Amino acid sequence: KVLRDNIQGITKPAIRRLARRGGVKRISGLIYEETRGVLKVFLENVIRDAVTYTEHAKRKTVTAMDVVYALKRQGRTLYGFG
Amino acid sequence: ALIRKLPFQRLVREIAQDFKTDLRFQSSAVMALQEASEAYLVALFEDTNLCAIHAKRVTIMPKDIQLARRIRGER
Amino acid sequence: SSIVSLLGIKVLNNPAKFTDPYEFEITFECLESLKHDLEWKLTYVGSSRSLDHDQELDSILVGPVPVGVNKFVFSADPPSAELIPASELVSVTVILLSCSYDGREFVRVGYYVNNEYDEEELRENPPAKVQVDHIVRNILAEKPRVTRFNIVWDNENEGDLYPP
Ligand SMILES: [Zn+2]
Repeated sequence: KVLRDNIQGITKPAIRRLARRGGVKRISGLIYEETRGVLKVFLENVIRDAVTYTEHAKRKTVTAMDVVYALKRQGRTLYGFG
Repeated sequence: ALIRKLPFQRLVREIAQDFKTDLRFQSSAVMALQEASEAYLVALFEDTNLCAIHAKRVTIMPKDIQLARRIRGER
Repeated sequence: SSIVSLLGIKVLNNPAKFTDPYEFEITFECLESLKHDLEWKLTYVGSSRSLDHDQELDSILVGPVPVGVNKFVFSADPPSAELIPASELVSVTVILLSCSYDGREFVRVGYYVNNEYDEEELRENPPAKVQVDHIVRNILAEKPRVTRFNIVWDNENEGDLYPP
């Protein structure tokens, strides 16, 4: 609705590069907004946890260690049962 | 690498603001989040493309991305 | 480090009619005696737009868990077509086979499922009123997407300092 709501962290060319890197060949024009929405949820979840760890450590500065641990919550996805 | 850093850093800052005012990220922390975001989206697009292929389509759609978010684990 | 691990899943009857039950054989390993229950759930995604349209098809609750290699089969009833948005019914979706221990999810397996009419005429001109009896489903069994979560297994042996 307002400017702040529409602040983005990945550009449309970047979305296309990431898509090509993932093997995509053709895209709906609606994919840019979809991808941005999914990225914002991912970042909200990770940053929420990262901030929790930073606060418990009596810090105001978020460290890579906080981010690395928060990134484990998504689990590890692979093909097959190895 | 695939994501440019400054606009990404601003998004991270705005998001972090909604959780706690006056809280910076170390440059290495922002970098870690950027690298992870790239890896997340590339993997999501891999699953997205698979979904489309299985649907007998060559063009990915928003439904393919949402289904990929379910096929990888959701939550 | 996981006390229970999935070893494999066989999708037994595929392709199939939309109304056919889902047959799976699941094999897993349990490394040691566990206090609590495991629960395997099978869930059909009725709509990509919302979890509101998920249909849980089956569940098997096991406890205590026998040590060693374990096997079981689902023959799960199919989802209800009446509960799926008609516009999303004859299209690709996902099914999800998950497992929890003491209520903590530790593995999820997702498969794509395409749904397609079995007649050229219908595929070319799909009717507004869906014809369930003519839908064929095809699970992409050769590409399970397996996600593992590192959980706490024994509340007496280990403590999460940030529990939910
Ligand atoms: Zn007929």
